[PDB]
Amino acid sequence: SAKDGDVEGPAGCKKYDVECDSGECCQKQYLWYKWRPLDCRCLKSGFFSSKCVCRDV
Amino acid sequence: DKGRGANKDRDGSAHPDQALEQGSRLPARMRNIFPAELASTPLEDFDPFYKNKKTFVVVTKAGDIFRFSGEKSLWMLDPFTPIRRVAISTMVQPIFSYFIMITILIHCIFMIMPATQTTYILELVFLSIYTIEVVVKVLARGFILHPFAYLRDPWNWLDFLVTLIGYITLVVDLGHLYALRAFRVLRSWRTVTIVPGWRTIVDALSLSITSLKDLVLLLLFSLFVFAVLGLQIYMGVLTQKCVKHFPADGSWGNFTDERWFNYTSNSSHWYIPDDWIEYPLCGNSSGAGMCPPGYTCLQGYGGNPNYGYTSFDTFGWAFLSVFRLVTLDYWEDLYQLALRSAGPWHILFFIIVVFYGTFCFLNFILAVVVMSYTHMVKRADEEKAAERECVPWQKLQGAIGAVVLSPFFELFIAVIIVLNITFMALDHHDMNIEFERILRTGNYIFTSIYIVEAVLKIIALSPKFYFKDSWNVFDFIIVVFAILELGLEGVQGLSVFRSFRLLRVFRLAKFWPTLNNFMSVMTKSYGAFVNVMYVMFLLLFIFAIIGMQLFGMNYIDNMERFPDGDLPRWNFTDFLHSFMIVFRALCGEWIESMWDCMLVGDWSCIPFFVAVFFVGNLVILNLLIALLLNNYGSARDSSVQRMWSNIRRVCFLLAKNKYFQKFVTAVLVITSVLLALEDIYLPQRPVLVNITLYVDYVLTAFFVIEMIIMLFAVGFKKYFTSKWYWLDFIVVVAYLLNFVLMCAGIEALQTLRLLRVFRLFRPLSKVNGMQVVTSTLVEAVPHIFNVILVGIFFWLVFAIMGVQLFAGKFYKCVDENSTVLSHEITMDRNDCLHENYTWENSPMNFDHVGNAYLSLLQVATFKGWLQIMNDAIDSREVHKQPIRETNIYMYLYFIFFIVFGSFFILKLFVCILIDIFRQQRRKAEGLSATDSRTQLIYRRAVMRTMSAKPVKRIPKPTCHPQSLMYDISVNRKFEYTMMILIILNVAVMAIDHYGQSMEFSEVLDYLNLIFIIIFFVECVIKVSGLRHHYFKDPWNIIDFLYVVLAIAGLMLSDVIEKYFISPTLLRILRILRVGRLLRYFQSARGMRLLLLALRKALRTLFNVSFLLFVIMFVYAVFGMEFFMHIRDAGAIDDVYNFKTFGQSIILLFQLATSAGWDGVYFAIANEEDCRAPDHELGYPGNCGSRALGIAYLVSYLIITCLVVINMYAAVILDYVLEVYEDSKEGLTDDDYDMFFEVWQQFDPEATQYIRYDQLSELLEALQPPLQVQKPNKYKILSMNIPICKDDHIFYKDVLEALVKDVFSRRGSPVEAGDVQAPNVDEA
Ligand SMILES: *[C@@H]1O[C@H](CO)[C@@H](O[C@@H]2O[C@H](CO)[C@@H](O)[C@H](O)[C@H]2NC(C)=O)[C@H](O)[C@H]1NC(C)=O
Ligand SMILES: *[C@@H]1O[C@H](CO)[C@@H](O[C@@H]2O[C@H](CO)[C@@H](O)[C@H](O)[C@H]2NC(C)=O)[C@H](O)[C@H]1NC(C)=O
Ligand SMILES: *[C@@H]1O[C@H](CO)[C@@H](O)[C@H](O)[C@H]1NC(C)=O
Ligand SMILES: *[C@@H]1O[C@H](CO)[C@@H](O)[C@H](O)[C@H]1NC(C)=O
Ligand SMILES: *[C@@H]1O[C@H](CO)[C@@H](O)[C@H](O)[C@H]1NC(C)=O
Ligand code: NA
Repeated sequence: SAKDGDVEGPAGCKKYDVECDSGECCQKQYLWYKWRPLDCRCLKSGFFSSKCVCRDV
Repeated sequence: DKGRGANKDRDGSAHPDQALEQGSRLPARMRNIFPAELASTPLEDFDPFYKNKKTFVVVTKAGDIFRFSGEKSLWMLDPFTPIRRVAISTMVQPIFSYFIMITILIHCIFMIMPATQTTYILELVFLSIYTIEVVVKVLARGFILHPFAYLRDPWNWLDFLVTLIGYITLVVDLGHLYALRAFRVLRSWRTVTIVPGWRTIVDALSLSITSLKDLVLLLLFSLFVFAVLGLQIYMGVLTQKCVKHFPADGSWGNFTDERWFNYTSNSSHWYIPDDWIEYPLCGNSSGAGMCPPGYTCLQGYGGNPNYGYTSFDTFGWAFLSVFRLVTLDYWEDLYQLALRSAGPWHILFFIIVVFYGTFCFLNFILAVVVMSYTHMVKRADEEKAAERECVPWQKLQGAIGAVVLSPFFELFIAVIIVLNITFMALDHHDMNIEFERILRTGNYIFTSIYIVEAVLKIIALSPKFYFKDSWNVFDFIIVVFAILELGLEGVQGLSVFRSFRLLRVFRLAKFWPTLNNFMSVMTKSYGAFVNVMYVMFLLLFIFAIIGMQLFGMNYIDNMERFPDGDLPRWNFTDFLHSFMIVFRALCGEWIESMWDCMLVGDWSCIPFFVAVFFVGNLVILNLLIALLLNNYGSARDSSVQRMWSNIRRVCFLLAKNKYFQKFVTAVLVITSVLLALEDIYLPQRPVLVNITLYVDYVLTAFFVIEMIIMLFAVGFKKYFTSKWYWLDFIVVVAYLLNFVLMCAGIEALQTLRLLRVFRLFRPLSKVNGMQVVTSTLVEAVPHIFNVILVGIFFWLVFAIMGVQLFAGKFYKCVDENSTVLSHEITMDRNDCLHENYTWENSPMNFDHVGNAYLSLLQVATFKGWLQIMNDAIDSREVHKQPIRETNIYMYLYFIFFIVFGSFFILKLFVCILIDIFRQQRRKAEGLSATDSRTQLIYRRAVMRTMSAKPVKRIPKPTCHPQSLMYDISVNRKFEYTMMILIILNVAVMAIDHYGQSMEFSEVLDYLNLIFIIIFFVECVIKVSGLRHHYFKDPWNIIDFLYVVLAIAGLMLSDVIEKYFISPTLLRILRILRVGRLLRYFQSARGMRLLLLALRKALRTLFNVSFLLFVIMFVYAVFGMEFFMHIRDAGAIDDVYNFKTFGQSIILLFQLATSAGWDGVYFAIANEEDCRAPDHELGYPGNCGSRALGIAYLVSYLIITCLVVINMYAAVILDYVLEVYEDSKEGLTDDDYDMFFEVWQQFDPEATQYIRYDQLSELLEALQPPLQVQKPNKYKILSMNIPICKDDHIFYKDVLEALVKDVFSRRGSPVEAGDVQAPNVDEA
């Protein structure tokens, strides 16, 4: 197994570097040769602006 | 008096003007041989047009008499209105000097742009415009031939030579120089005359350089002495390496002969650890470098460090190394490159050169710059002061105005602004989704509240009273920009408009008044800062164009010499790089830039980087302290009463003794040296562990028995109200709490045992001169607490700005050996982590404002900032690889922080301690605070009269050879001859270089044989003629110690010497003997005035340094308990660490000058890849602590480097002002020494009276300001000098009546009467 793009969790969810609205981000992702758990973070982009995308912990 | 005495004198008799110009005055007069209608002071406006406005120029001469008149030339050419009249009217036009000034500003622009084809064609044009301008002013004046000609003015010597240099370059003349073309930028010095108020800063800059003449000769003397001293004891020492042993096999044949030297000179046999550039030094002394097993420390192989430029091997390179140690840049490298190869006891070389170099002689420079600027502002202020002398609409407005005017709506906006600043500081990188929503939905609430309070404000007050005050027009700009952030919320281009949320931080400036008062001083005298800041960046502009035209093509052509073969980040290759390598040397950091300008070039970098450090740092940055100083300076109870009060009778008598108080002080000192003896070796010293355990039992009973005695003595009310007894009571509680836990099983806390070093401060304040030193530090702590809070405010604006510029951007892809992969391999985190590399973050970053506060501290002290500015220039976006030198204009963020945060906020610390020290030193001498600086001059000159005693001549012996032994031991011919021999004895030590020869070494070995024979006769003469008064002068001891230890070196060869009579101690007594010069120059008035102020400050400068060592003592015993078990990183290694006390003192001394705190921080805060402690196995753990390393280093840096090093500048400043106030107006201390030096030749016995006929002889022998030459007799007839009944007069009656003479001849107004009134009160 372990395809280079894989998800765990419910059917229809946000993968890596895809914008998340506070939930709806996949349970686990196979990227970089491991299973990383994903989460919804808001990263800095400009003066007092931040785009919120799914990023691993 | 004199210059206006030749005003109408030469303009009447020698040569009158040919014109005048002051406020649109365009006449053309003559020298009264063919004149035309100048003036008769009737101030008329009848005949001509320029004569009509000449009345307006003369009405301008009624309020502004002498400020603007343009004094024309002499006639000297018989030009009775030829075509020369056209040039004298062209020259005085206000558009002529506006036109040449604009072409200078345009020609500066085409110097920062790179050279192209059209760059050469404009140099043809600008040299044409500058040469019409040199023809007009010489066809309107003379050349130099008469007075008031062209080359008589110093601005015209600039724009003439720079035009002549442009002739030799442009048109082909001499072909070959090409270095003069760099000097064409000097024409843009005359653009200082465009900013109003320029003459005060330019005159204070010229008055400084004139007044630094006698300091440079005294610095060059002391740099000469320390560079001979460092030549003699460090020659060949920086070449010491670890060399491998010659084998017992191998590629080198077994025979030990000169094949040893073949093997040893081979560079592959010198130890270097892996991925290191330079070879580690080592030494054979005790705490030195310690070569690995299989090796030996040897001299003479390979070079010195730093491309061979750091050495003490010749006199040239020793002078440069002693000079970078006086300067203080990167001195921790030389300090650590010298104690590793020579050993730890050589800190004594570095304590002396830092005490006398940078703590004394570089504060005499500040004291001269402050006096030059204060003298110009005092002139400018008095020159200006002479010049100065509807029915519901009106209904709700009374209701809306009822809440807005009141100070409760003003409180509610003050809470929201404080709450808005908090939400801008909570923004950071990698926020989760709900916490980021709070910061957006709070922005919507803060914006709409600022809108509501700006529409309830124009309705309440008026629409025409809202725009009245300036705070409502700044609040109105905030609500305009906040609309633009919401109207352009998501359209485009909104990065610029959201930057103006930072302006809401400055609305806190209205409410709390500590910051409001600080802003008013900036708005009161602002143009004084604009002149200093424009002169600062213009000098930097001139050294930046000169630098890239002289050193620019070396960096490209000889680029192969650099260690990787690439350019450094700091070079001279274009304009912005040349502006930053020169701005860096303004800030005090010039020698690493000088090392590679000289690697790639020639000797010409050494005058460049010294001259940009001298003008930039030592004059311009001190002229900014002198600016902050002038603006910011302002049963049956009576049966038990007889028993309980006899208890308090005994204890109060016992608490006041001298012997009880010296016993308590002796216990505290001895037990505190016991505390410096727990170190990393105390386990495995079993006898020392038990002594440490028993002293903690004696002191926990000594602290209780003493506390009970002090509690019967002073009572409960006066014990628990003093701050010295809350210090004692915390130590008593902390040693009873240790005694409680130790009985109950628990091991005692080691951080509570160390609290008894604070009990060391109370007897420290009892030392002889410590009361001015410690009273200033107690009076200054509420003042410097307010500079912290205001500085925390202004650094908050640059922290939240720098988080929004740089957060999340200091990540980079990193290889196995912690080297950074370039792009074209990994361009982002996807490519980095696909190939198993590491995507690391910098340890110093701007990720949140807590990290940002710690990076701005590191660029303000200029210690660690080179790495921080490299990350910011490389940073491009969030998940992207940084590219070298791509965001290159982020250097401008750091220039405006360093200007406003380090050149301004940190110098307010020096401003406070100067102001506090003057008024505490006045309080300690019993003087009154309300005495305005003139009455204390006369009080000081009378108190020296009452303390004056005439000294007695040394009794001449009467023996058979000992008459001549006194004759020659006293004459100035013999005492000057033996001073020239001391200068020649030591200048011969300067031609000692490393690896000289055996025959050059024997010529000089014979010359030292001649001087010791000469110095042996000069010792035996002055001991015969002065039999026991020989030992009274301290330089006669050092003469006598040197001759004894030098004769006893030449003989006594069969000694058991094991450094017993070592030649290193002989070399120091040859050189320390030079200091007889410091008491021979007195004809140099400028130096004798500056050694006098030093000598009077030596007592309280020794007290600042002995307070400094106790602060180093307390932190060394705390740092050994915190950081003794720490893994090596950055600066902590096998030599420099916190293991022992003496090794801790090597670090805290370096770190007191802030040198290298960034790499000390990197180790003692390291919490990664370490080992947790294991108590029940015997392991202590190699982990640091981030929270404890910050609260230890930020504590030491502000306690020792911001306030106690700045106490050296305060003490020097106070005495230089008092000694120069004596030489100008009153009487210096060395002037009372010359009275009694002339007095003892009229009574050698000190019979304290002289004959009356001897007094007219006396006053001829005095030198000024006390002398009265011939005919002195009729002035003696006015001093009236009361005579005793033998025609013999007392010495004080002569000296009192000569002090009154000096004050009468020098000051008219209040000088005689106030001096005579003070002499009646003191008698
Ligand atoms: C440190 O000590 C060692 C050993 O005492 C010194 O090494 C000697 O150096 C000389 C050259 O000057 C050699 O000919 C000897 O063979 C060396 N001795 C040994 C035992 O190896 C060394 O010179 C000292 N280094 C100093 C003083 O800097
Ligand atoms: C290093 O990266 C490589 C690919 O760039 C990863 O590839 C594995 O390599 C191991 C051998 O070390 C093979 O047995 C596997 O079949 C490879 N593929 C996978 C999916 O594991 C490797 O995982 C990385 N190194 C480590 C230690 O994880
Ligand atoms: C150093 O030692 C090596 C050992 O093989 C030798 O080849 C080399 O020539 C020596 N000299 C230099 C300058 O490297
Ligand atoms: C001795 O060593 C030097 C360099 O260390 C080398 O140039 C020279 O050839 C050697 N001498 C021999 C190999 O005879
Ligand atoms: C790390 O070790 C050496 C020294 O830089 C180098 O040759 C090697 O390529 C480096 N990188 C690795 C092992 O990935
Ligand atoms: Na430097």
